[PDB]
Amino acid sequence: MDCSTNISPKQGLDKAKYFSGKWYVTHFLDKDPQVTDQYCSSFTPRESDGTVKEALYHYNANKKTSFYNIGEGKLESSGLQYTAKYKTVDKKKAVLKEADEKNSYTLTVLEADDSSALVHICVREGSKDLGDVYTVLTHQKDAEPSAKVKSAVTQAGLQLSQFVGTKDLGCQYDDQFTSL
Ligand code: HEM
Repeated sequence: MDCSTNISPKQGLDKAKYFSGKWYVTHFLDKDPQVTDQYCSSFTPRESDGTVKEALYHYNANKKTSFYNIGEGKLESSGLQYTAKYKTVDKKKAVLKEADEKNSYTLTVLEADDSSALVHICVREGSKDLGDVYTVLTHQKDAEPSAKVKSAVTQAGLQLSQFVGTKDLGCQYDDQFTSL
């Protein structure tokens, strides 16, 4: 499995629109058929002087379990795109594993407006691409994605109907974790 290659950030994006509020994933497209569990995700990205920090949450909708991470990376010279190393943490942000040199993710912002975003995430370990996920985001749980972001899906060469919608998954969020 190789992460999707036709990936670079949309030029002209206002970073203040992306690094704002919090995001909830309303739709995701995970390329790997062997990932049968479905997830919900929410995260709160912030940037200062080209360094991105973000508290990240996953909910496994089948097992009904949640896991927590803090990513830290540098903005690329290309725009709204960054490769993050990450801590693994508990719900209180106590560190279980510090960031390391072999585990990372690369997030690329493909569209972002006042209400909504389309981002791509490649999770890697060493020489290996572990996960490839496109996510449509909104600022509130089950809010409708913007027309501009729906266009961006099509612009990315994708079909929104092929994504998994998170509304029907029985998502549970931890809004205290993502606040900050
Ligand atoms: C609903 C959208 C998403 C789904 C379906 C999804 C799916 C997954 C799955 C299946 C795993 C592997 C879990 C395991 O077996 O340990 C995972 C891990 C991971 N995801 Fe996501 N993900 C989502 C959103 C995101 C977001 C938005 C980010 C970053 C902003 C992200 C970053 C990561 C990272 C860093 C890992 C590795 C965590 C670890 O190894 O402990 N994912 N994701």
